Amino acid sequence: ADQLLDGLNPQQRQAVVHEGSPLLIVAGAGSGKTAVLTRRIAYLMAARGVGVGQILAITFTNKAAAEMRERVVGLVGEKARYMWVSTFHSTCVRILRNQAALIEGLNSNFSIYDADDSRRLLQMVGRDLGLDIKRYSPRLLANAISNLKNELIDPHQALAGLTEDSDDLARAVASVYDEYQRRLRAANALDFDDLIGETVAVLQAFPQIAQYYRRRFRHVLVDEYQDTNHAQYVLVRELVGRDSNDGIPPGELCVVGDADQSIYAFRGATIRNIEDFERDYPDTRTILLEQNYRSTQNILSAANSVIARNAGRREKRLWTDAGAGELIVGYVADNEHDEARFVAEEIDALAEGSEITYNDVAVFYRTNNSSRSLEEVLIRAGIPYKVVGGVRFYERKEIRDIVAYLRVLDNPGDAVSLRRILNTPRRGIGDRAEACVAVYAENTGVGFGDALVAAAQGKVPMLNTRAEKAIAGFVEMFDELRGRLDDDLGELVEAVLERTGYRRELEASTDPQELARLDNLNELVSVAHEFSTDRENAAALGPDDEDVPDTGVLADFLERVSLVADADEIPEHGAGVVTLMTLHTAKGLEFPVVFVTGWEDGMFPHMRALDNPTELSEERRLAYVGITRARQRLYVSRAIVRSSWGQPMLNPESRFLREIPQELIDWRRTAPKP
DNA sequence: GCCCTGCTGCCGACCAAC
DNA sequence: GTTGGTCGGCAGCAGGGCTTTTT
Repeated sequence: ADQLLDGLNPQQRQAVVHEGSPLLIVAGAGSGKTAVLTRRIAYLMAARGVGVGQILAITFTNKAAAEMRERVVGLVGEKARYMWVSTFHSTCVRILRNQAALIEGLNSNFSIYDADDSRRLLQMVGRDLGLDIKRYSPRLLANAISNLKNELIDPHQALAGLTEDSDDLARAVASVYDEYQRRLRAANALDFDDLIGETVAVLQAFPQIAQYYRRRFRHVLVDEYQDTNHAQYVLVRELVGRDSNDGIPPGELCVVGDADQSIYAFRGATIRNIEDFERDYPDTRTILLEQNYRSTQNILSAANSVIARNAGRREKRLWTDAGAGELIVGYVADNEHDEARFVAEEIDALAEGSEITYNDVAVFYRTNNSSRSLEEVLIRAGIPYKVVGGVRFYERKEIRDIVAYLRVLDNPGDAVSLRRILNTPRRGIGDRAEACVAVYAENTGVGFGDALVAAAQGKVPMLNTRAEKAIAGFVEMFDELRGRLDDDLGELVEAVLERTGYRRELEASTDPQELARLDNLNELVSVAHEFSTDRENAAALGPDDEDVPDTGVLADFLERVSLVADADEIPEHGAGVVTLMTLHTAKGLEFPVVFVTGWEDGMFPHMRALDNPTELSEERRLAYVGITRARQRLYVSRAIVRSSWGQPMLNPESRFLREIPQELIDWRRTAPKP
């Protein structure tokens, strides 16, 4: 354990395993590993008898956590897996299950809004107040609402901003924020910003949770601190600065990243955070590290060119020992489809012999010409194609529907699924899920919310006093709710499938897109039971796996059944299939060898950022991060002609390219005739 | 090039009162 | 006996309508 603790750079030292001394990396390479990885972090975290209730890390989406798990189990052999790096929400929920209803009346079963719920939020904000679907863009309305939640401010301030701070922009943002805050109070819905705000509130107001979070978490893992929001920095300063004995500097420090890698400001990332870190963290030990031991000298030259080429870049110089290999080879093409053809042909000629087969080599694009091009040339090549956030996945329904039924199983507070179908002209159509959903008490003298909500043919005279619009509502979920409130999960789901006949409404009925839904709910039942292969979720994959059940608290079961988002299985060595994925799915993922089809002046410089100056700097730093997160062999290409849906747009080789020396941005070594 | 998507909508018992 | 409005579904039907990115 103590035989591999010196030799090279501090880069992966203050990233992986075992040493002392405080931490603030001014990012260099992160390449050298031999004893490097072995020599800072677990020892830093455990230096003061610091355990899981005393350790916390930062993840927005836990893909970065999974990647560091992989790195540690590979080059270290296990340490990270049992150690507490999952998310804020892990500890937040595990202690809010005990002390959540004590703050703002938000019971320990506080609900959480989601991405499809976010889209329906945009729609209902546009169509709820005196607004339209696009007058004030509800997308940016919710974005500013989240920004306000991070800043932890009431809508009243920006409402009074009329003639004080603004005239209609901030006033309207505060208006929609007030409407959504009333909705939150009526619904007890939370999100990441709401969770961190509740955590801060239960620190300040509630004593023992303060002594737990603020003082126990004197050791915290921080990676890529650039995106740390002000609420996030306030929380982390609470956990570290507000030690058990105040007046001393913040607890033992573990913060890494690169501040001028701000690429997600339009996602919500803060810009500098360095001097913001330093004054509330007097223990700030900046480590100006510039060595390198596995990345190449060509990557070094590109990094040192872009470290000063980017004006909004804290010029942290870097030096590399390894030779100048893998000049960044591009490929200029006069068509995106032809570009993808050439790139896939070269990939087939170079890799699919015995190595690099199916997963990692990917192209991140924002003009969807690469979408059709790459998949089409992969199928033409005969190799499969992988798409994670490409095309044909937004205007296609039934995924919102399946997650809607899952949420209804979790919480029957879904009414847009009922709004989808409309029962009676001007009586139970577009009104019975818009008016009475508010007041199931006095909309029309409603005695029971589901009373007149029953087909008059198959009527229930016992309860037909008054209901939604005193006519209708298509009783579809009340039977499921009363079934759920009565039986155990297995017979519940089976009864929803067959007794209520809804999965029989999917299987037997065929006129709508129903059989696909039958398959989807068969998959749902498989998920609720043991169906995954060679991998088990803790001691109980499905919610009913009582072979050795753990954590009878409903929180862990609910999260492990409700966080089914995406997956990937074919291993790293099998990277040949060009994955068609967006930058917002790979926010924390790196790949060894990549072809980038179409790096050109107008696309990777964001079309939005083509005219947006702050986002122009954001995407310049995005080019920076995409370049610097590679390891040995990163390559690009150019596609001059890009035919978008509206009108085709064209670019030459990008300004970010020519910023790097043209020899460094090659286009002739690893892109020859295939 | 579907596409949300409310409007049409047209039967089908309500429901009692006639 | 005696029946027509009005309480009730899931689906046709056109009807303008649409960046890329949309935390």
